[PDB]
Amino acid sequence: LFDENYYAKAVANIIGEVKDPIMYKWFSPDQIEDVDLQMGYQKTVKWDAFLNANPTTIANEVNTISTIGFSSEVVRLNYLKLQYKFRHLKQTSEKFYTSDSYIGDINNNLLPFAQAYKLASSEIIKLINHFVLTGTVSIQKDGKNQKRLLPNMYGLLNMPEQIKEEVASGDKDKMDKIFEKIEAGLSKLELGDEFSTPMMVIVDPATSLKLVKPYAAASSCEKWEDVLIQTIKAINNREDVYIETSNLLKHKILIYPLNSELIKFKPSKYMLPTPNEQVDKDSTDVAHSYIDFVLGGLLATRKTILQVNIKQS
Amino acid sequence: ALMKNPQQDSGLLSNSIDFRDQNLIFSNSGGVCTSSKDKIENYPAKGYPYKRGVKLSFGDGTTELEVEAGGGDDLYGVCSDIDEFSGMATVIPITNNFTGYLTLKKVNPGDKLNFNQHGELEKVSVNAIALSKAHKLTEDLFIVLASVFGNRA
Amino acid sequence: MKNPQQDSGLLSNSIDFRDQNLIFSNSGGVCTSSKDKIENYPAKGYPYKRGVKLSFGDGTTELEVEAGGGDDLYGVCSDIDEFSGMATVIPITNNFTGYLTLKKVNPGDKLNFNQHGELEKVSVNAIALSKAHKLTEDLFIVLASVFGNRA
Amino acid sequence: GEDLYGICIDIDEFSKTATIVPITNNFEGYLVAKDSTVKVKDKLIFNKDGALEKVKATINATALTDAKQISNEVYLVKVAVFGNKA
Amino acid sequence: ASLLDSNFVPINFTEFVQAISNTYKQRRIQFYENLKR
Repeated sequence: LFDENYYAKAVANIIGEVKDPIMYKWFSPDQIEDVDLQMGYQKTVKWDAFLNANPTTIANEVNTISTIGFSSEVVRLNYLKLQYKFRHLKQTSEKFYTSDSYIGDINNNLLPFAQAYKLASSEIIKLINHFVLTGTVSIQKDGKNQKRLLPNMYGLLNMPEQIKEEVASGDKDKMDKIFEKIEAGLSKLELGDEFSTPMMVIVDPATSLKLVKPYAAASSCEKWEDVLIQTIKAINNREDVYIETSNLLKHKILIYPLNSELIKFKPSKYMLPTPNEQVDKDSTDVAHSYIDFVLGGLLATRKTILQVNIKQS
Repeated sequence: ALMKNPQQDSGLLSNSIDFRDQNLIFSNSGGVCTSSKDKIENYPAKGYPYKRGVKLSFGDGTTELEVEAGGGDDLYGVCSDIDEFSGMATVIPITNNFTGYLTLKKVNPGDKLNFNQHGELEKVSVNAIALSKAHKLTEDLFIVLASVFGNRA
Repeated sequence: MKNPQQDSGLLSNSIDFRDQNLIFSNSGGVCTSSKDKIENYPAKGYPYKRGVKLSFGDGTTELEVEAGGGDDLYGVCSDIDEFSGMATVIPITNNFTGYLTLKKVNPGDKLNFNQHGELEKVSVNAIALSKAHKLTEDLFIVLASVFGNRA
Repeated sequence: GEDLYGICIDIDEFSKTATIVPITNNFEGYLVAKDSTVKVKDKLIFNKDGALEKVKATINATALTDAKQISNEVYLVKVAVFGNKA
Repeated sequence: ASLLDSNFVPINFTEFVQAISNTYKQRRIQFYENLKR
């Protein structure tokens, strides 16, 4: 196949140069398990029990006893397949654009297949990472004109039925007020029996700057970062706490456990960019190619993620 | 919309840590306290009479009798469960007392309740006594824990 | 629904070959060229086999297509995917020939799209190639060829 | 105006050749606007200079975004053009 | 069946895609092993 298809050989020889996603840091090695799907759904069933009323006292003779009921919930995860198209130079036409240093027409913004594929793949991965974090797809700084996605497709920041805290605009710069909201949210977290697990914190760079200020009269050898680590260690059975900064976030603080039993990531094995066999050819030197990627597969339990929003308005 | 099991799926796993106030769901079928000496009857279901007072309905004669939601002088029993595959309504006769959650007309413990024309409970013939206040599950769906003791003026 | 959700009680008889295409399940056009421009859009409601129009929200979410016509006509929906809520739309610039929903009509009549994406007798948009065919009590379809907008 | 034939999407200045999509083919992309007085869901008309201005429109062009400024007079707006009106 | 293996000769486009997924997965496993936190 490599002898016959030049593009297939080109991708295989350049696939190594594509950097790994940064979302891998946000999850434990066991929290991610690949699934075999391209577009569809995966459903699971969970069984619960509940008490209908107070117990019944066994005295003398009795027939009417209190009851214990059961309920089932079916949880479905949606997967979506999306595609992008990019223009590049034909293999045979490369030699007529191979200048001394650069390869490709600077004026016409045309690149060889290999370099075009690399740059396109990196951009797709950035979009995928942004989705896994924020749960939305958009290409605007304002974040408007979002792509309408299927339900049951949520990210870490837009996940429903989680603890949500809002900091008022007046207290935007008061780290004490910000830490007050974090404490309230950490109280409302419900880890159950899975408390003994490491925790992960993601903050915006502006938040990370406020963390290193001395704890508040100013303390000595005690900073807001150290206070926060201890506060989380109180509820995770003093397990490890990892703090990460992401430029994708903005005035947001995200705290969630690193236990597979509570939050698990089940992406499609074809989620990462993959070239398409179809190549558009013409009589000119310009060709077109297609790249496929799959979105979706994040599963989390209720009330196990803390989402802090600092209203900057 | 009104079925016992919601057709819309759930996006997230439930948190099975708490054990309080986890039985006030519309899917809770049967009764809160149930004896082994209770008489229960299934019947063909006309409409969706789940958790409502039912009455006997007769067709032209080609088909057997069925049960439809209703009350008043025509009350025959209370439907505690339903199977959607077979369209069979499990009905406990009025001669058998029942204790469970029933649909309430859109109320304090000790209030006297009678079934209306649509098989819904309403404050006052007296048929049952409210054991709790109305619990709202939807903008129009109100359940109430009640104990039915048959008919009495 | 394009595909009847209710299951059939009997196996069909695949012996005849005539009058087997007048079904609501038929997707696409009777004559299809490989050089037809095909788009997909978010589906608002059920615009299947109807004229569609672009609607813009508050800006939070992208544009979608809803069944409509008149001065706002954008294209014709010839297929729909229910899992993804995606409607296959052929732009009004491209010409289409197939079966479309008709307002509940003879060959040679000039048809225009109404507010609900239904074809009705009279700017003209298409010409009826056949008569109304009844599939349900209110469902009527007709073979029409669309050639754009002309007064 | 009424003399519109198509829209230029690319130019090779060395050969002085402009690639054009005919008006019979629909297009979605960024075009030059007269000013920054254009909002979303606005009917747009080509002027005598070939720039898109907010609205007697022979064609049907609708803006998808707002005018974005790059230079002193460069205003780029995302527009979809899908034929001619009646 | 990974692109890292020099011995791999993809017969058709399908096998090429499968090796891509395997190559991605092995890179993820290697990344976590190298990560120290």
